[PDB]
Amino acid sequence: NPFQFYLTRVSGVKPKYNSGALHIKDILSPLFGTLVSSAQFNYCFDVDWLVKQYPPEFRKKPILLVHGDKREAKAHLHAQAKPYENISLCQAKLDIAFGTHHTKMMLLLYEEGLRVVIHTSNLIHADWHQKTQGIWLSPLYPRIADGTHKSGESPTHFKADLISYLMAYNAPSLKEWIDVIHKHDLSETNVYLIGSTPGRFQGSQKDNWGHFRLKKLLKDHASSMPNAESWPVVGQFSSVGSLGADESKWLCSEFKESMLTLGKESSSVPLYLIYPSVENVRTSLEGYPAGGSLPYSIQTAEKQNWLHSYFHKWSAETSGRSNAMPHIKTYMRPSPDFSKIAWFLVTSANLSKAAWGALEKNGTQLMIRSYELGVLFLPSAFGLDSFKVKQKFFAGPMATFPVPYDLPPELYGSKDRPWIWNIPYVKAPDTHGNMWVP
Ligand SMILES: O=C(O)c1cnc2ccccc2c1O
Repeated sequence: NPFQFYLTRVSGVKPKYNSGALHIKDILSPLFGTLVSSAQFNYCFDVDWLVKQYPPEFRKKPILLVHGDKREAKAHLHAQAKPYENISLCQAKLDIAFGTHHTKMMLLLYEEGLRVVIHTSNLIHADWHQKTQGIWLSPLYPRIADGTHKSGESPTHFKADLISYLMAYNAPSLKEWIDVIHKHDLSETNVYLIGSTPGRFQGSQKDNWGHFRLKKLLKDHASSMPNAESWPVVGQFSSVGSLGADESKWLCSEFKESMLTLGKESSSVPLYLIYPSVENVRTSLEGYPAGGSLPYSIQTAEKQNWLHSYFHKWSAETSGRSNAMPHIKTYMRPSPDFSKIAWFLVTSANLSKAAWGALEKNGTQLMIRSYELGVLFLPSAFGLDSFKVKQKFFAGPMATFPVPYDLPPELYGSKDRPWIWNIPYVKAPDTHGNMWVP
């Protein structure tokens, strides 16, 4: 496959559903390269667990943890890492309230080159155990010979765009990694980088991040087809922010408008949102504790009951993962019969203004609170007009894209409710025999 899109291993499915999945131990294995140094961008860390995932012979190589924690949380993280002399930390600045550092990325510097991994999992045991998570693996990028002058750039501008993303941190430990990236040839990259960084962007910077970045890429590198208004938009996520009192405030005005862009020319497009129901969580491999990682609060939800009429159940028979709750986030544009897609995005970004940005100042400024990162698969980047949807995720056709959940998505039933993490569920017990009492 050209796509290099993987799911994480799930404990408890049959081996045919883990063949071609990756555990973190597989990613860090010496088979992938001889590690010299690594950077782990993430949100939540279990440092003891993390060091155990590196091969024994690599466990004292330098590791940089890039995080967003402040005050006592920051103290706790430093305390976790102090036993390990080879671990340094970088606190990403979060100068806008209610922002977080959500980006999940590994930079892996080898003897043989450089690899970039953009994924959706926290660096804790439970995120790699029984959840549906996504991984994009870069090629092995070779070093550019000392004295050679070449750009090392791809047709998707990935090298410049990744450096731009790192420059936004304004951090000395990441200037070191920027210089590493400058020294390597990333020209084989066939995905586009879509990042969010905190700030207020106007003018020439408006298109750099968030949903305006997506819109710009779709305008420039995708084509509109006849009956484009019939091609749905699908969003699939593990948390929802406060989106406003009705759909016109943000979801179906600026967000959907960005996601329905195709081509350069100037809505009733169906919008499917996939988010686990209470019954999805109850009957999951983890049971109700899976809801610990689906943090939709009742305070937020009761302000926007209009939203839930868009919600569809989690179902993933195609990858044997209907009972492995999603922490992956994906967005895509299928054809009306769900047999093709015009593009696919895997990202850390949930369905929130904090992650995707919200227009301010009379439409002239895009304000983003958080760090997020994902990669966009466009048919043009692969010499194609569209992607065929792979019928079984782990089956085997070569330019068919592996969509990890079932299509068409299934609407909530009248008795279903969206998983809301801070109210009790005591009517029916979960797969481990327990109720949920927050
Ligand atoms: O990975 C993330 O982006 C993230 C961020 N905040 C979270 C808050 C509660 C539970 C899970 C969370 C999570 O999984």
